[PDB]
Amino acid sequence: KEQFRETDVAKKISHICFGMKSPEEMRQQAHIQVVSKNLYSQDNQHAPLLYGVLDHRMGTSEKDRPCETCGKNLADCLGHYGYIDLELPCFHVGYFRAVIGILQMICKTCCHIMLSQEEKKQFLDYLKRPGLTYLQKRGLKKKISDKCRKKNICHHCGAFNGTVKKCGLLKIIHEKYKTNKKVVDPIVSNFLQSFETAIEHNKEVEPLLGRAQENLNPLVVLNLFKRIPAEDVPLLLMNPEAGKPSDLILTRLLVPPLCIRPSVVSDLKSGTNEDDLTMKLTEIIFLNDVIKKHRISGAKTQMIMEDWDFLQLQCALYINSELSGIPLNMAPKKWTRGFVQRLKGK
Amino acid sequence: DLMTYKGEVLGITRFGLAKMKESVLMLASFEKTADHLFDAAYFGQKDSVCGVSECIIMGIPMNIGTGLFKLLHKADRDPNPPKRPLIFD
Amino acid sequence: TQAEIKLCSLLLQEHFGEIVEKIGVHLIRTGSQPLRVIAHDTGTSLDQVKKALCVLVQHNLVSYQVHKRGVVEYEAQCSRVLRMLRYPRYIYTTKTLYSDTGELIVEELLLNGKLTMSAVVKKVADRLTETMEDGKTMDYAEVSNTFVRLADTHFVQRCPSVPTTENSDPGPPPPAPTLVINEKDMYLVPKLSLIGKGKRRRSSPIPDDGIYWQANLDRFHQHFRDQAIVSAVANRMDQTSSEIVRTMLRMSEITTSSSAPFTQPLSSNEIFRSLPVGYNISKQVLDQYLTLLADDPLEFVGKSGDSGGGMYVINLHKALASLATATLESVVQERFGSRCARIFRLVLQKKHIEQKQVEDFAMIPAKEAKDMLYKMLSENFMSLQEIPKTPDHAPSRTFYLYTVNILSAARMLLHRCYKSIANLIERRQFETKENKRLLEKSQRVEAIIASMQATGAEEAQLQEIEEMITAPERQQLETLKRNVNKLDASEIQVDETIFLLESYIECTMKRQ
Amino acid sequence: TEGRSRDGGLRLGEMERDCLIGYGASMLLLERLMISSDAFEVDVCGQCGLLGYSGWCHYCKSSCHVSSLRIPYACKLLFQELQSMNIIPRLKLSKYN
Amino acid sequence: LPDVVLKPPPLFPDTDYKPVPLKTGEGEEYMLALKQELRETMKRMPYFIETPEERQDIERYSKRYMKVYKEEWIPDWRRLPREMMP
Amino acid sequence: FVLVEMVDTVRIPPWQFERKLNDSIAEELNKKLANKVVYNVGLCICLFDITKLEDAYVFPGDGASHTKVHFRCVVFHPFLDEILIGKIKGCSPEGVHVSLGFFDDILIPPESLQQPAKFDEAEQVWVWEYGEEIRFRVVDESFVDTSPYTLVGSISEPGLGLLSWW
Amino acid sequence: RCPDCGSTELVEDSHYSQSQLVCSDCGCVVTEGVLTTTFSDEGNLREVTYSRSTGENEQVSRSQQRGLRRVRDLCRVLQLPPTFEDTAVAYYQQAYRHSGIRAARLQKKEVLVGC
Amino acid sequence: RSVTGGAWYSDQDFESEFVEVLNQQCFKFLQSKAETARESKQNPMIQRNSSFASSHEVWKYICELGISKVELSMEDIETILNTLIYDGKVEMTIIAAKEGTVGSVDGHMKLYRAVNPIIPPTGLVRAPCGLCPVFDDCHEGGEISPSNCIYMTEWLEF
Ligand code: SF4
Ligand SMILES: [Zn+2]
Ligand SMILES: [Zn+2]
Ligand SMILES: [Zn+2]
Repeated sequence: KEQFRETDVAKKISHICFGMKSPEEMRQQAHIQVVSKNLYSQDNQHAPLLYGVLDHRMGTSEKDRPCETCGKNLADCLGHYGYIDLELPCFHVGYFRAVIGILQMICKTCCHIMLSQEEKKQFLDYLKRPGLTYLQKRGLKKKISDKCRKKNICHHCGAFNGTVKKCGLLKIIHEKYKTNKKVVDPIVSNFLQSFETAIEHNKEVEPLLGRAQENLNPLVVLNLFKRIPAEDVPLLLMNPEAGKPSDLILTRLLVPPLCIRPSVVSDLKSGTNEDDLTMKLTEIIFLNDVIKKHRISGAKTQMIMEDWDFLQLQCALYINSELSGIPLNMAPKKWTRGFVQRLKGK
Repeated sequence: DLMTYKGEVLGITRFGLAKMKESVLMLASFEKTADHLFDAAYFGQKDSVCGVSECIIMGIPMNIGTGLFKLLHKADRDPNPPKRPLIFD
Repeated sequence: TQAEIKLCSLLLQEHFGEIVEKIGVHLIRTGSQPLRVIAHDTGTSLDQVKKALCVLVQHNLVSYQVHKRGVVEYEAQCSRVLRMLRYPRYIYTTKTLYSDTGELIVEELLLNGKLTMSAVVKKVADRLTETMEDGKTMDYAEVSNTFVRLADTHFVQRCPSVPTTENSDPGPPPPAPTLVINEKDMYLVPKLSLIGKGKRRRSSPIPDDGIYWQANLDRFHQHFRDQAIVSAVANRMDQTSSEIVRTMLRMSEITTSSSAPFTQPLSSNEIFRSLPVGYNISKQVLDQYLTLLADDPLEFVGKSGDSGGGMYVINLHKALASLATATLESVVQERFGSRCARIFRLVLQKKHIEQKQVEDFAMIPAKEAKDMLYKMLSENFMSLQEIPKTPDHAPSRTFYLYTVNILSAARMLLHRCYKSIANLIERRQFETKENKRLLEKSQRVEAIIASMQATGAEEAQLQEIEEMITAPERQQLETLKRNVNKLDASEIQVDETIFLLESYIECTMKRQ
Repeated sequence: TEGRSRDGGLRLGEMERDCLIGYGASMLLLERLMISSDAFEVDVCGQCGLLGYSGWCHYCKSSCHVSSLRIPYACKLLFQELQSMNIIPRLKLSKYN
Repeated sequence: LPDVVLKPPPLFPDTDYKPVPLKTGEGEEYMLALKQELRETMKRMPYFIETPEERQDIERYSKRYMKVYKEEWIPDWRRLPREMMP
Repeated sequence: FVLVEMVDTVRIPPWQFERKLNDSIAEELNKKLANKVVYNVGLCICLFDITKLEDAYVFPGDGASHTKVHFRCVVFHPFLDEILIGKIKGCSPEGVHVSLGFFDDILIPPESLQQPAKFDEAEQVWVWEYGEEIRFRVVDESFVDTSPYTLVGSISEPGLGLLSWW
Repeated sequence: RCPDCGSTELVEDSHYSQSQLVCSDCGCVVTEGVLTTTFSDEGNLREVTYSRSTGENEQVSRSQQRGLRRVRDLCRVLQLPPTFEDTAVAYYQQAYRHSGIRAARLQKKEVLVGC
Repeated sequence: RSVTGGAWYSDQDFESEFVEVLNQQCFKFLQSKAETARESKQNPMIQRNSSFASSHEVWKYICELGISKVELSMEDIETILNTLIYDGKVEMTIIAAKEGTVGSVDGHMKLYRAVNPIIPPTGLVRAPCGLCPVFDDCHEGGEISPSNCIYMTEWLEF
């Protein structure tokens, strides 16, 4: 007959469980995929473009037009999330330092946490102590970092690993082929000697033999994070229920409902005041589409890499529009208000 | 007594509040919201809602004051009433 | 290892049950763990934890260790859990190598983990009794001969032995017996003097105690590597050359450890005598074959010296890497195409290369090769160096060199195979579950025949078997069956591919 | 809104809430700062711990663990803003008894 | 200007490449039959922990007529720690 | 039918305080689970008994009473073998539509197993002859709230003989 | 319209700083409450125009930019109000839609600005 | 010719059909010669040698075909056969021929022979999971799932 549904339960919140979503759980959560970079239709009615930002299946911002996904009023509608697919993986500003630390905490080939088995067991025992606090967890991570950065080879692999550092703009560099004043490693000789064809087609490559090290792109670090063993996940201080380390690398973007993004149609003029976040979402869609176009048309590899970096910068600005390490020459636009700006400040 | 209940003299400064208290929301709201929130999420921290600050934030009645005790309506009731017996079993 | 954990959970749920697979998954995810925290975290009773642990350690899927204050911490062997998937291939290779008696021997060892002489010979004789009729009887003599042959071929090895508790620490017993493994008795077969015949299931003290025997899957994997290498050699150069390689590997089967970059030094003179008489060959033809295999760019074999005429050695790591590269090129060709395979092989030969160089060398015009490079880059098969002219390593001011690494691609492909097998098992189990009504229907229509099959089984009910409504439904059943069949076979085929990649992953790793 | 020029009501400064806490008027404080400022109704799935709509859970694709909860609208806005940053808040509900 | 997507990409983009037919021969069919028979043998063997039956309500004599019986194996307790005895 | 151990918190408004708590609880529960199928449970009918009735809390909100109650009520949920006797209220060509007597017209037998004269040619044919009984095959439930049913079950009629009616 | 009586006589009247719609026949309210932007937010948010949104204002070649700048400085030196500048630039942007006009010599563009 | 103009560059544009046709027909010649050598069965070493085709021989075969308007040189056919090598269907075997009909390589001569692929299509390609376009997006309970993955639908349907 009729499916019984309990309207309400007399419950009260006990605690909030913070945690990351996978870009895959992210895609599961979202209702529609945002593909239209442009906002409204060409007709004078200014109809919002379907499957794009400011669609009215995605929450609602105007009193007259209700939510299309949920049949509720502007006030009643809670809002629906959308998802945007990124053709290339992108770093996360909140998790940039985190990925740097993990890459310093695990190797690049064996990928396990890089400490002695006795050190691992001792840290596990100290972590088994009930009720570990936030400050204690930060101290634990710092202790593990200090004891891990003083070695070079993981127990599993034994591959040599140098220091990993941020170079410039959302860029991670690992000097695997360390230059030494002593005898050089055989692996270093193999790596340097194998530039035969590049030197053949470019003499200037040979002077660039040094200062040319392993840079960890978002895609390769995503692949590494996929293959992480579960055993080392607790040693990474990462609660498995909250999220797997692969979730830190962002390859999908949840666009939030129209409840957060206002569209103030200024009746005094022929325009609508719009949030900088919606503009940055439009720019992100444009960047993804133009990356697709350049991949189809076969542009320079360097041009594709610049497109990837500019996408990373766009996502960074969308997350936080106040960064001190952007592309000086590649001037974006002007000052904007990001999510952090909406959060912090008086 | 509050300032020394942990065995060490703890200030009323932001460092002190970070020390004796733990709530993620309060630490984020005090200063540097992005770093604190993202670090807390990275550590996968779970945060209770027993404190008054989050109770106001969460919109739930606080435990201090009138929100401490629970009320019970003295109605005419018979707990565990007589049971109609099944014959088939 | 998330896909590995998912596949292991599926396998353990399929093969042993639910409370066992829960404990196995918890151990895999958590590693070493004492028993009490295992029971608490899994939310299971103490007795169920005991049952899961015993049924797991009996099959050598998990082990235990002793730590400070005599605590017993249990650990899981995820690779060992994946190993049960290759049981059918082990059975097939034993059936091919030796008679079906050895096939049943290894099957019972796999299904029982470890067994004694008496237990295994009794089980094998019993299972061999029904395979035959006319009152003939199996004797323990042939079963014992086959088992000792298998053990001497190192396909069956002894369990770690229980240490003599009376010789060391007599008194308070440790929480665990703390078994130890002894190399010299892994193949020391004890004698069973008694010979008898197994009951044919009419349905109407222990001389071999303390010693248990298990399938040595390391021998199976070494033999499978042998088979793959000789198959590749036969595919490429000649059947006779592959025969020579197989003969020298067989010569080195017992003389070489399972983990060896090179084999023993073998001379062509003893190769000639060790070759079967079926291959009509001469000494000079053997020398020419061996020299040209040494000159084969695949460099499977190597001279390593001129003593004893033509002395030769094989390159285990190099051959495994070549096989892995061949498999990688095959799969990338099948999924992307022939021209992308050309690009992959081209960049394989040229370790560092620019994009226009690839276009010129592969003779692929613009807007076509570059899309393949971008795609095969995005699928994590490919890597870019980003050599800068400064050290800011930042924008359009650095060169990008294509460089493909075998190891990373092999690792990710192994992960992909794991997830694919997980998907196949999920699909087969879902299709089995959604059709369990028809499964029980077919079970009942066959039970009408089987139950009371000779006693009172009138012919006037044989025509009533199709009377049950499954007459069109059998169609569906057949489809399900073939799909099931197909899935299983496909999965088994994919399993072989894994043995390739993992082998490379195992040989490239030394574990210092 | 802000004030008289914008027909806005008065502002409960932090000190006023401090005094209210000192008195311990829990229900009065809750009513003043939630009911009289911004009241909203939300649905939470106990399984997922995530917000839901109209007694339905999209993430869990179910409606067997939904429940009603009164909330400040600012609190819901904060939850959604934190969701945008992929910092997903999972609410662990408990019975009032 | 790339064209605006009016209807999202399908749940399944059709593939130009088709899966290769599987291996054929006596060996493969023996593999399949062996695996399928192994399925039932491991189901019947006592190592297969049967799930506890539930939601059965009342008593009857017919319980004794549809009884399924199977023998129970035992592990070697000298190889097993004594802590795991039932 | 079958009893189910049902546990629920019941909210009683204050204007019924003069009555006994148990009777108001029973009335509200009857109003609350009447003609409402419960997912993976079956079609609830009416309350049978109240086993546990604990303290009646009052909340800082509505101000009414809330009591957590353990009790037992009857539901319809066959055990895949039960014999039913319903009436044919309609018959689609792909499958007849039987309705249990005044109970529910939601049990749909797909006509696929009676004597090999199986066809419903859309002029309302009960059966092809050589107050209708039922062997219930399966049960199924779903969440209808897919937009801001759910108990049908498959029904089979094999060659029972049916000497009373062909 | 009235949901019950059906009367379409809905009138807007200002309450004690509350905008709402009420039916004069049955005094029943059909819609109350209104959402308006605050000055603190209006000062931060940036207005967008149709041209820049659709991508226009970027297809302004060096010649058209020079022309509109000439129009601007010409109307400036004459000391005209901003409305005259707006109308002049609008007329210039309208005249520049012809193919024969844009493809002309500097003298043509200058006399066009003058006209 | 190396940096400007070029046989493949007509109007400074690469001739795709030229290289495709040349590769396919020279592979036809290589496989025909390999088949003739395989059916010769005279001797395994004679088999190996007669299977081989010299660069000058295949170049003359292309010239007698004369399909391409721009006459192809020795190194041009060498690069064509190298592209075939990159396809894995033929292999390169340099022999120590100090002089001969080629006479180009110092003390050696170029021999290309068609050989079978080392391994047929391995596993994971009989199942659509192998590098599926939505493999990364494939999920147990996502919008695309193996339960509703139309790749299984199609493959099992076949
Ligand atoms: S979509 Fe289907 S075929 Fe493709 S990877 Fe996922 S489960 Fe495998
Ligand atoms: Zn909504
Ligand atoms: Zn949920
Ligand atoms: Zn009215």
